[PDB]
Amino acid sequence: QRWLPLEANPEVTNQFLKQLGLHPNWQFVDVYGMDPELLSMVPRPVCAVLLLFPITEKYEVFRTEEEEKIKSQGQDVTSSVYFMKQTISNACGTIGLIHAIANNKDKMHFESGSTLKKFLEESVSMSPEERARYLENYDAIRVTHETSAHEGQTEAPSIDEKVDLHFIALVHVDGHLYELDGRKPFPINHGETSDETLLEDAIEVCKKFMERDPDELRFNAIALSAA
Amino acid sequence: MQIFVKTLTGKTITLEVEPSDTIENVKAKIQDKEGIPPDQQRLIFAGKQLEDGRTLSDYNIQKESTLHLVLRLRGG
Amino acid sequence: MQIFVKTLTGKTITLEVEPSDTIENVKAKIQDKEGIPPDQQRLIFAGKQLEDGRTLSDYNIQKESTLHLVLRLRGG
Repeated sequence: QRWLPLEANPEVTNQFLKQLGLHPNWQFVDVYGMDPELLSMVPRPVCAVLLLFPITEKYEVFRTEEEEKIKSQGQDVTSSVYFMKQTISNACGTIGLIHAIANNKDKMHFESGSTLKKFLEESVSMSPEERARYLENYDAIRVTHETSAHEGQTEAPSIDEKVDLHFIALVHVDGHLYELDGRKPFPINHGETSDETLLEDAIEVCKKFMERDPDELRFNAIALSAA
Repeated sequence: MQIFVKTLTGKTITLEVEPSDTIENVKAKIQDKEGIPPDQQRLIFAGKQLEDGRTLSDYNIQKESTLHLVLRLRGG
Repeated sequence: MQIFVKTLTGKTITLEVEPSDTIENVKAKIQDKEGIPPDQQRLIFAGKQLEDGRTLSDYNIQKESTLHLVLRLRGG
């Protein structure tokens, strides 16, 4: 099962959230820079950051040693983190949004018949592997992702094209910063944070992705911001 | 005249342009330096997103003005 | 035959077409009913963007099918 890759674009993701039945008191906005002057321009509060980044060889090198350290050391993941695995190619755009909404659902307001509300209702007690299979089988989100994949200022690529870019979500749960990447076996704990400094703490994790890959410019960050 | 285009990563691209250059021409100049396809580019000036048909002159973009480049890439 | 074209809102545009009409013809019919220029229209069926130069029968689009209209956002 192979989906089309979503454009990193607030007008795409905001319309996608509206089709999933989310009320628009939160809206994605672009993040233009990482220095505090630019960040102090993103409306507050911010409850999630989605980061598009390139899957390079240098990435997957840091990636494999990050995993093995956590397997030995055994990090801090509260059971109240909502985490789901990625088992559909090119589904990372939807999984990122779900990770963003699901870990903030009390701040979220849903509308009549909201398909995301129903999915979170049914998946609240599933395992991360069970949630991956549930997404595979959930027609309403698959259909909505597909029409949303055709939106944007660029044309959708062909479904067979290799994609070397990936979405992840950064959120605050129980006083810690979690990176949620469905390609990994668990959430990644990045240290302490709060609702009031999530944006700056999230962007510091973004900074590390970029400094590990210094010749790459293919990055995009959008912030889920009160509207 | 010189203008500066800043990326999210913090890189600054210095470009030689003229007031008559359309936004599309600027995007072409960025492709020539960084190999980013122009349809993936979005340019920002003073918090405001620019449109393909207009010129630097239309936006009163001066020499040594700073633009922001956000990349409309697709993630999978 | 009748076909339906759903937009982002969920509004339905109902068109009368023949299977031999090209997608370009369909976009023209949408412009006549809705005022949307063809250059901005993307027509989706079975999750696939249709090419202007082919026909509904090329895509096995039968009577009373539902397509989806996406409006390509302008670059800049």
